[PDB]
Parts: sequence; C-alpha cells; structure tokens
Amino acid sequence: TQQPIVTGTSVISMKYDNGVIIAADNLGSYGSLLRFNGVERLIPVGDNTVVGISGDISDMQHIERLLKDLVTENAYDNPLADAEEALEPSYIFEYLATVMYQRRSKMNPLWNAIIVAGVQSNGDQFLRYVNLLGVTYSSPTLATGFGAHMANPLLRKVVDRESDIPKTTVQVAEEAIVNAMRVLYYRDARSSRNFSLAIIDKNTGLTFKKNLQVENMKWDFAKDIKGYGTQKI
Amino acid sequence: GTGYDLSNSVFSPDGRNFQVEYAVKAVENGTTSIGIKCNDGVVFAVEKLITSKLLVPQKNVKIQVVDRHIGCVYSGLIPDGRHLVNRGREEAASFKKLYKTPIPIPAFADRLGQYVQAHTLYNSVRPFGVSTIFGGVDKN
Repeated sequence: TQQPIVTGTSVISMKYDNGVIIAADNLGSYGSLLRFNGVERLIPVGDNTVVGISGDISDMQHIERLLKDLVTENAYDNPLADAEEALEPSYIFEYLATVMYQRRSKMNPLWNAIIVAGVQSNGDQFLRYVNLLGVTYSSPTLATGFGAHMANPLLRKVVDRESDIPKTTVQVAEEAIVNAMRVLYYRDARSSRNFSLAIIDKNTGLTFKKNLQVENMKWDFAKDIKGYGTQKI
Repeated sequence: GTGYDLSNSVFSPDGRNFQVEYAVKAVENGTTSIGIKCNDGVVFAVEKLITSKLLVPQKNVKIQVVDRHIGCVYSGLIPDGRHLVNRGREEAASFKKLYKTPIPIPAFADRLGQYVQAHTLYNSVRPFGVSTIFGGVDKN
C-alpha cells in the first residue's frame, strides 16, 4: 500500500481500419507542481506494440525495465526471435495483466493505468486496458483517468461500435486523437501541451511521433469576458 | 595410498584435483569450437556433427547469447554448457538490474569463473564438463 508521487495524466487510444493509435503528453506532475517536462510515457516493444502508461512514474519506470527484460528473455535460445516467435501485443498484455493482478493481490500495487496498443501477426488490431486493480477491458476506444471522461466521448463519435472500425482511416483517426489532446489541455489541470503519438499499422509498421504540440487553440473570446455577473468594464 | 581421484574437492599428493582433470577428458572428447577476436568485435564458430540425415539442418543451434551483446560456445557435455549459460544469464540480469549498464565482458568472465570454480570446492558437486569460449563488445 502506497501512494503515487510523480504522476502522468491521460493515455488515449482508438483503433482504425488498419491499425491503432495511442497518445500521451510528456508531463510528470508532483501533486499540483508541474514538475517534469521531458517524460515519455509511450513504451514501444518490438515494432508491433506500444505500451502507454499513466499513474505513478516510478512504477512506470519499473514496468519499462520489465519490458526491456521481456525482449532480452524472448530472444534467448530463439532463432525465430525477429520472426514467428517475436513478441505479440497479446503476450505483452497478458504478462503485464498478470503482474498487475498479482501485485494488487499482495496489497502492494503498481499504481498505474496501462493501455497496450498494437497489431497482431495476422494483422488484427489489439487494444486492451489494465490498471492497478488488475481490471481489464477492450473497446474500440480506450482512455485512462481524465481522458475517459473527455476523450472517449469525442472518439466514440468517430468509432462507436465494431462496424465503424473498417470505415475509419488513419487521417480521420489521428485527427480525432489530436483534437482530443487539445481538449484535454483546455480542461485538465495536470496536462501538458507537449505530447507523443504513435501509430501501429499493419502496412506502414510503427510510426512514433515525438515533440508534438497542441496547436490551433481558441482563446480570443477571453477578451470579451469581464467580471463575474454585474461588472461592466 | 590411492583413491585421490574418487572424490571432487580432494588434493592428490602432487597437488592436483583429479576429477577436474577427468572433466577435461570429457571436453577433449567433444566437438571442436573456436573464437576469433577481430579489430572491433569477436567471431564464434562450432562444428556440428551430423549423426544422420534425420537431423533437421540449421535447427539444433549450439551457440548461445547472453544478454544482448555476449556470445557463448562450448565443447563437451552440452547440457553442462546450457546450465552454465543459464547462470550467465541470471548473472548478467542481476548486474544490469543494479547498475543499469549491461555487464562488461571481463566482469562477466569472472562471474562465470567464480561459479565454475565453486564446483571444484565440494564433493557434493561434480565439476563442469565443458570449456566455454565467449566474448562481446562493451564500453571499451
């Protein structure tokens, strides 16, 4: 039993027709102090999986090191490491899920919400969530913490049930994601403007975008707002 | 008297450990294997006897990787070599866990050395039936 100290806010994600998108800002908060600005919370494993983590950063760094170790270990006595016996997203997920559940069961949790995003070897899109309780679920969109409140409703407008997935292009999807990050930057006091985004595509492979910025913000109307009721000037 | 050769940690009157010497016979009896240091790396090769057409070629791999940067090859009792490589893997994980950097090759050498020597200290264990050639690239 613990309490989170350095934390990362939302991780948001959806699937489109050929793959999956996942994004998270670059902030490590310390309570209300916006402490650390260079924090990558998307962890690519192999070239078909990205693990995006929110919650306690020291725990994230632990999970990071676990994932490096899984790669090392799977490569041992394995001549098909970079082929048929590479790590699938489902393997990476089921492992983490196991860890997270055993850790809650020992009353000593990894204080995180995790989304594993990737493309399986038969091309199928993979998108699953696991948190500090060991709870798991899939949905065409998945977001953690704050994002579940504000990103999901936007992303669900685009993909709202399974049948919407083949209708959705990487352009439409990435746009939806980028817009959601801007909304979160407007309304989440624990968010940063800088963020990373990654696409895992069954044709294009893995694209990892770093140093993105929320652009195209509406603030102009702020000039017309004065007082809190009766004040005129 | 004699019987110096019947038990592992026992010094003979001339100061030798005969069981270790017998382990060396098991090695000599094995397949031939080599390593060649080059100007920026290392190369390992081994002979793989084909006992019959029945052995899937390319398939029974003998060289083993430790961590990401170390290769090992051995001649003798093969299962012994595996055991030694397993330990080498734990040993390198441990080092990386605590020190962050992947294990330097001389450091790694010694880890294997200390473990192998350990198995000539007691009569409740047999010595290793392999010689191992291994190496890699590190910080220097």
